[PDB]
Amino acid sequence: MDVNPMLIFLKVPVQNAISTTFPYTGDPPYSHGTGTGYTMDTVIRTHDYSSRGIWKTNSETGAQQLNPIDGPLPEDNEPSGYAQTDCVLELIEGLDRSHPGLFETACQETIDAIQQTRVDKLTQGRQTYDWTLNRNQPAATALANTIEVFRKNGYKLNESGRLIDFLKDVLLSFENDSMEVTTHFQKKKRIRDMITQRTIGKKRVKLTKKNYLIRALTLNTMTKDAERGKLKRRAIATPGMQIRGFVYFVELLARNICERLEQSGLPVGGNEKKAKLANVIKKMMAKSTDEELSYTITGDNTKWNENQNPRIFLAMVLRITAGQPEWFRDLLAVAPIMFSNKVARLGRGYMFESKSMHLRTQISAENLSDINLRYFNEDTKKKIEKIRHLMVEGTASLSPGMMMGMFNMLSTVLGVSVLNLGQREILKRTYWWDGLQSSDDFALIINGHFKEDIQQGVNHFYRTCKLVGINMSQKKSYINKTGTFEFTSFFYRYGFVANFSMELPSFGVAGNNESADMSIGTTVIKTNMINNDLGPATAQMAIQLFIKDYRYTYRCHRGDTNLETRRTKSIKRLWTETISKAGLLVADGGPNPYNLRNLHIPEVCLKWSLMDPDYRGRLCNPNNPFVHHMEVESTNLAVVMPAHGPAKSLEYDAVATTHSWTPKRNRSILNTNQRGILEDERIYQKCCQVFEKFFPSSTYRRPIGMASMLDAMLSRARIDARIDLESGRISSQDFSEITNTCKAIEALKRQG
Amino acid sequence: VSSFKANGNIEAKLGAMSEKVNAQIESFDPRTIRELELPEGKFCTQRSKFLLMDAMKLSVLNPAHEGEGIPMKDAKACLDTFWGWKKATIIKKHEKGVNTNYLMIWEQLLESIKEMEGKFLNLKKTNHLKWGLGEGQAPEKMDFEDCKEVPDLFQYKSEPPEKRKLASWIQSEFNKASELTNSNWIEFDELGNDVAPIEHIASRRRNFFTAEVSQCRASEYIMKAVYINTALLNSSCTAMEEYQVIPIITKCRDTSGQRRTNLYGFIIKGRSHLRNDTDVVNFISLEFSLTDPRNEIHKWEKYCVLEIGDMEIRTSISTIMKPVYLYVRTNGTSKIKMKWGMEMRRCLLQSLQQVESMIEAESAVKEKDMTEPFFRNRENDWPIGESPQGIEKGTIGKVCRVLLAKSVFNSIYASAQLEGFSAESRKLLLLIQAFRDNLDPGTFDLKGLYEAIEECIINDPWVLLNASWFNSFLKAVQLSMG
Amino acid sequence: GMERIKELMEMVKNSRMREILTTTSVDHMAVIKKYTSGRQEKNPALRMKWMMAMKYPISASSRIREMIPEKDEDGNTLWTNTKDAGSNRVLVSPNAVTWWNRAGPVSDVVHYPRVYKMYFDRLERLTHGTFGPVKFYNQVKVRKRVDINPGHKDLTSREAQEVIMEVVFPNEVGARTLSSDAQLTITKEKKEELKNCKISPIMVAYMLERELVRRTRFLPIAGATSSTYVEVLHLTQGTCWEQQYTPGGEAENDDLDQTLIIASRNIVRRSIVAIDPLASLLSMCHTTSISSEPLVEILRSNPTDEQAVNICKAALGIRINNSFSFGGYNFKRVKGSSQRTEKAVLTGNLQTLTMTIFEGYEEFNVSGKRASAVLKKGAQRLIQAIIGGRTLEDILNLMITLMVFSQEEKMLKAVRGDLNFVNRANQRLNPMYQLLRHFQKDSSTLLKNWGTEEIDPIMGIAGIMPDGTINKTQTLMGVRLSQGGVDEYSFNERIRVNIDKYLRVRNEKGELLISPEEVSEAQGQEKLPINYNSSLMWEVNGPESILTNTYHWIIKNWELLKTQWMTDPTVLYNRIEFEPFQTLIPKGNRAIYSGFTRTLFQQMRDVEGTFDSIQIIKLLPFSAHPPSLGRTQFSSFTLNIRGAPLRLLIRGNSQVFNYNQMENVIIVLGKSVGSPSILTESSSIESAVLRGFLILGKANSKYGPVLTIGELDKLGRGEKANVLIGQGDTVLVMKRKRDSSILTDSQT
RNA sequence: AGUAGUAACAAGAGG
RNA sequence: UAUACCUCUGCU
Repeated sequence: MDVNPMLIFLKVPVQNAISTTFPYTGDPPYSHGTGTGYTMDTVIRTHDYSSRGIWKTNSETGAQQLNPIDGPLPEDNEPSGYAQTDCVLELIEGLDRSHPGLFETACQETIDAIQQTRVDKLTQGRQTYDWTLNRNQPAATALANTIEVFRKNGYKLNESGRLIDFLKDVLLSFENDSMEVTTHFQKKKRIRDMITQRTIGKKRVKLTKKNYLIRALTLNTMTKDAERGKLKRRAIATPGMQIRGFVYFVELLARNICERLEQSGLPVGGNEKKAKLANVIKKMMAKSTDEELSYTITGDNTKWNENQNPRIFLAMVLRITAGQPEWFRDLLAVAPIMFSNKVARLGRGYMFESKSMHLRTQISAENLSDINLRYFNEDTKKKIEKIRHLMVEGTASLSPGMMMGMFNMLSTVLGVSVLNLGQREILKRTYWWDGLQSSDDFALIINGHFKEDIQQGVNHFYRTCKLVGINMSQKKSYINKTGTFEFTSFFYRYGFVANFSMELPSFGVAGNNESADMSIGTTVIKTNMINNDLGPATAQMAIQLFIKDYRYTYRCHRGDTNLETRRTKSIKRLWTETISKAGLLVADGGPNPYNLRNLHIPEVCLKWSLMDPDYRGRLCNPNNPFVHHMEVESTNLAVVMPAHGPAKSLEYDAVATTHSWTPKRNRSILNTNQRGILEDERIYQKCCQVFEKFFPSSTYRRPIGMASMLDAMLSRARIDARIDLESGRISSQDFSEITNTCKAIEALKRQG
Repeated sequence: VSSFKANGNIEAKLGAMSEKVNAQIESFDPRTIRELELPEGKFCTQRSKFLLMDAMKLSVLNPAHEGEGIPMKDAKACLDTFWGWKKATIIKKHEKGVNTNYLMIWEQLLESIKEMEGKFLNLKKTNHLKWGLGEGQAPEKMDFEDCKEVPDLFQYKSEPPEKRKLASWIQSEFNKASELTNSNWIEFDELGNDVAPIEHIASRRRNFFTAEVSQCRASEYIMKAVYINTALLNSSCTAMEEYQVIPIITKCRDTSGQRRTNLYGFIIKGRSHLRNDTDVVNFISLEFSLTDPRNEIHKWEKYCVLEIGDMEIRTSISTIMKPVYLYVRTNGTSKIKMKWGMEMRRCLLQSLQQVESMIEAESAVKEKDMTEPFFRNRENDWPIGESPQGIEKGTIGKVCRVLLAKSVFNSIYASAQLEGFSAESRKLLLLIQAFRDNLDPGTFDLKGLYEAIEECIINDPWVLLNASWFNSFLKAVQLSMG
Repeated sequence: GMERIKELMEMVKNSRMREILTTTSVDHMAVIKKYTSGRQEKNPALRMKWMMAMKYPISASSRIREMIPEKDEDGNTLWTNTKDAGSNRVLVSPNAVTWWNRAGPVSDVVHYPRVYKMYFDRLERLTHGTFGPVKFYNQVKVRKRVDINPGHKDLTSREAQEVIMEVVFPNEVGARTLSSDAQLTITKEKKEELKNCKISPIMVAYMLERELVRRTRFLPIAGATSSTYVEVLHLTQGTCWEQQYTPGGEAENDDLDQTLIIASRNIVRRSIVAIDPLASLLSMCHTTSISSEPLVEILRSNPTDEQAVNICKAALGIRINNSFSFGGYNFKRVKGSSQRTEKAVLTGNLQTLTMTIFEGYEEFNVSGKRASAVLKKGAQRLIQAIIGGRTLEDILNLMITLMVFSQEEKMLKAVRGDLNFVNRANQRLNPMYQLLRHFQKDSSTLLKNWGTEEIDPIMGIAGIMPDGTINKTQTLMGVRLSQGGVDEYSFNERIRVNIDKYLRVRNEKGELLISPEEVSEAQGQEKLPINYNSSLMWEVNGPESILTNTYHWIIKNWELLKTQWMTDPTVLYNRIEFEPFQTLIPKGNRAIYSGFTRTLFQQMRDVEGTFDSIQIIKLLPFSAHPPSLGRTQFSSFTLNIRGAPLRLLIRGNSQVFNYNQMENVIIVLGKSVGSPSILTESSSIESAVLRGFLILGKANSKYGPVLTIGELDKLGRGEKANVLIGQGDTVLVMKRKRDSSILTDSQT
């Protein structure tokens, strides 16, 4: 006999045993080298799908910009960028009729948000492209470095603090002919001991209009690591800091639309999405009659990003906002305009190897224009020749198509309007439809009397999709009678079934800290028992495996067990010294208290009863040096990446023990020319540290003020010292000292 | 945009569009569709980091000496149970490699193990070992301007993998991975006191799994991989320069209830200055085995085997002496791969959740804890294998181990090909299920999907086996249906 | 506080940071606070596995060098002088943390359990909570939004932020005074709770923010939806099992009041279908137990003014207030009555909406808060409303609430802005409350659409105008202001009331107050768990559970029932196990749905060859009712589940009742109920589908064009025709010449 | 050699 | 240039 597990599917339905199809217990595929090879392919495909469009050259950028919108209608099933504005404007109009006043109320909420929102808000989020240093940096630093140059130049309207005032500067910053920017530079020296030692300094450099404007409209590129369900690697992208600010409000407008739409799959979370789907199926059976055939197509759109054109989004924004004030329309219209004239930086570059010489070498992305084609292979050198046509300031202009998941929400609105068009009363045909859309994936449900009518409908959908740059993947998609379907990895079989294997990667050591990981790993089991149908015994096992994983990972083996590790020597000393053994946390080589019932209680609070008063005093000492509290909104927040998802921050419940510690930072930036940015951080963090002594509240609620940090502290110090004098317990000589010191500091301020 | 008013623009511009733009539904039928095109060429090779079915256990009963906790003193105790070492002799050539080095590495290892004292063992940097671990094989990094005009300067080989053919060894490996053994390999850490009635039922149900899983041979591989990779990661970080020796250990308990420490071989680590997750640490796998490599020469294409010794074995009837083979192999693993190797224990959950869901599916409708009447009341009513007669059925205990083995083999033979195949084959699996549910299924482009499925099937033995399993399923449906 | 000003002096002395302190504003400080050279960890699970192998992975404050020794007693290095990337922190060994916990400074932690009270409550609920037995059955989960935060003090994020700020940072609050009296109390309660408690304020703020504010999520729940039961969803329920449990501490009064109403409503609705309703209700009332406490003793003590509750109170002879609440105010019907008709209507927001409209003349007495009134109402018509109170605010608030209560076309067609009658997850909402909460925030559109009326000049009866003016000549249509208020307390007086066999509630005078028709069939989920210990009710109620348990019981005892179907079928129809199903069927259709079924069952008995056990099991519970003889065709039966009208098709598989031939199992609402025996069964002839007709395989073009089910009346007996039966299937049908009939064994 | 698979690792950087 | 050491870095 030869074993064959996929024979199970003879007896058990595929959906009921769908866990066995996912091989997510093994490692995922990583991209090793540079994404430049994939980026160029993306850039080529985007122009190739829009090839019949009208070319032009930009007045400011000087880049070749392909303009497919309102081009020739396609006459084949291949992916097309050739959309039609009059169709989109009919779809968006059709949405407005079907949902009356939806745009008004959604716009009015955005209107408030624009006037309300601070610059502070833009520090939140994923890495952005810092044009100051020509690389990806964390969102907070990109903003600070952008404001640094803006304020060093004449653009200081952002000093008010409100986001709209910062966005005012962004458009004015294009008016500078020569934008002065400070950049780091290395410098060798000789210091005795005799050592030849290096140091890093400053360098002022001016960028012309071309140099700045092209850097502002640059989207950086990387490869998508750990992407499951795929063979070949992908090319993900990252936005600049100028364009970032405007996209927020355009996505915020879209969110307020999508929240109120019946057929929108975003922005809703796991179970809410499952409910929102399950309800539209019942809505469909409510809407339809008894003598109608209902067919559910399990959709998926091909090259979703590359087809849809930012000029269509400009039409969508302008039509959705039609009626609102012209400042508000123009403000939201910025991001489509910036996307429509955008450029794309092509990664790090390429690496060459020499077999005879036995040496390797890295070549730059800018050097792809100035290089012989003998080094590259037939497939690559063909692409290098193509990309040279679009090359401007060492970057390729991607005027048509969207780069990556940036406009998701507003992109969904386009897809929803097509589902809206399928209303019985709007069509007045033998067929009609409804469904759900969530960016790239969608689920359609067509109803008619005979399969003639369903075929008639599916075509009417598919062709209408093509007319506005939506391209159904005929490979991946499939149709059947309403009853079973798939949607963003949720499997429906007369009701949504459990897919446990999707979550498996979460069942382990989260890698934040001892106290957190315990709270996470136990809640991961808890939540999977409710939603993903993790059965009692397997949940009991999950605890036993998670504890063993946790012990081996953190080297916190139970005090009695004879294993040779660095910690166990010091853990034995505690284990022997402690009276109550059950009082000790697993992190300090104690026993596992957990079981099904206990999972929702934190370890510290659970073992508090059995704890040693000496132990719990030291463990929960507020004066310990291991914990590092910074801000309330960031407290008790880990970061976890699931199997299918971009990036998630997860909350965890645990007591502030010594085990809540931060691990070491990456120190590779010491070697490189960015060594000063470490020193800047020391000054910035310690400047806030001292401010927080004067204003404790800044750790909880953000400190709102247009005045200076020093001026805020000095004004506090004077009044605090006077309140502590009059009523409080401070002497007249001690008061004088303070005020005199403040007076001296006020002079030392004015002297410089 | 503000002044626009619609005048059936979609309805007019739809008619003006060509008729070639259409989504025609090709009615799906399992009997009409073809089978998956398996790739042709040379036979596939054993790519796993350690030996699965073929490995030999140099075992010791119970604790002895100051070892147990210390890793090498376990391996010293295990080596002393075998006394039948010849002078090393090469009997299967690693065709591309300089095979004299492999013999010298084993001799230097066996010399160094004898000469060492203490806990850890760093081997001396000798030019035969340096070849095996790849010392100085990195080309030196330079500026482009420093070496512009070089004749043979090209980019790195950015080409697809070499296509391979399905072999019988990968199927047999799975058969053997599915089997039971007399050793309980998995040992679970402690749990809280069972207070809630559900926690007693959960424990009672967990005890039936504990037996069926812990005794399976897949667990032996899990515990092996866990030990190898956990030890290898910890060495890779601490001893970056040193060529450390790491033994291959799995501590277990017999069905009698007695302790045992088994030794499979040794792993000599290379230099581990790991920049990114994907960066590799080259190591030399040296593993004990009784199987002859010349009988299945294709399987061991990258291995160099040495006939190092001889021993006595008692057959069921007879008592026959046999020679032992040391499978030596230069290999490489990365932080990401050994990290997921450490976390292989979660392979149990993928199986046991799926098993438990099938029990709880019947428990609800039967209105009773079906836990015991599934395991205890033995009935062959789940199709898990295909024999020369037909499709053989097995029990919930067999299903557990079969589904465990898949979960393990997915972890061991982890690749982009599997990842891509699994996703695309699922769509066809769902179509078959939608047909068998009687939901008149259809596809817009069937043969385009087939191309996306077949694009993934290249050289990985596991992917090739799953691809064949899919055909075996596909025919098994077709025969039963029509 | 001299240290800090001497620290700032030294800060200002340095030119590099005095630049930053002067240049960067208090707005811009929030940007430079988050400025770091390091970026977020991509694969932390790996990076910790990696780093925990290193010698000095953890970072800690520079003052660790003061607090703990450099080398520990066993000879491990605890800390080093090498600083972390861009910090004053220094790299340390995990032996430092282990050292601290055994040898470090001991600290007082008596106040600690008060800060983390939210966590400690969970231990208290589990410790003092009691366990029961485990039941095994199809656990019918429902995707509803529920509370995750048991022991919350009902506050919004803004409301709680003020309260937290006033506790932890009282000196640095802005302009915001604590508006609510609830806030003022909590601020003082929480100040004395955490007095002289040494712990990081940052931690206290977070803990109070999490502790105070309501936090909700979508989850799959079966039965109990209270935050104390949501807490332990993983422990209470599974896929196939129900672990009985009640947590420690007393439950919330609002929840006990809520669940009582649902229990009472379920008991009343169950009793209406049975013979001798009063006895059924009495039987259920004595058996029923809410959260380990009998319903009878709860009904005695509870002050809950609700129709179905007052029916239960009347059977048990308890004091009764003939009233029901709405938008805070309580309504007591003085004169008249109304039928609860169901008619869909369009709003002014252009949205079709199926509403339950109350048709009939009624006089209500209304009270609550600082207001009170006498309402006189008809079918979508406010005749009169004499309102009085303490403030004009509370008078107008009630006026709005009554103008909503009227259900006039005037108010419906003045709905402006956004106002969907469905949840963010497309769930059916209560329209009356949605209208009310809309109009209580935005009145202006209603008031101007309402119109005005001339008032008679009577000294006392003033007028209220559409701009909130107290006018003496003009007023809003039917609205009158009572200058001396309205007399009350007689409203609240709990009456001694009688009840008949069929649950009509008669007052001591001898007049009807509450009828079973008035009880709303709002199939809502319960906060606390109801336990009916009755043979009449199922193990667990809820409309979805009824379908599964009814069809499961048929399959469970199918061999007993199949023989009872062939011989002596009237006893099978009048079995007491099919009664709870009848509550799912609309009250009007019950009679005609059973009659349509019985004839199809007798057609199956008459015609030889046609015998479909699946079609019997599907339609069997619809038969359990006194039938009507009216000949009308049905392509499907409608069922009301949680308001949603789900249609079960007669022929073939449906959403409600599915039979998957691959599995060989009946799937009711996405849940397997059982397997039936069908090897020899199945033919081209179908009997039990159309009344007085037989389907004979697929359609044939040489019997004319296809027809609809409505067109079947124009056909001779013996004649054939093609019919579009259902799910796009065209089939050949024959009108049988004979007829079928059965006499029942029941009365009225 | 080897890992690996559309591009890399086989240490990188510095006196 | 070559061989030695010595210093920094292990997501930058």
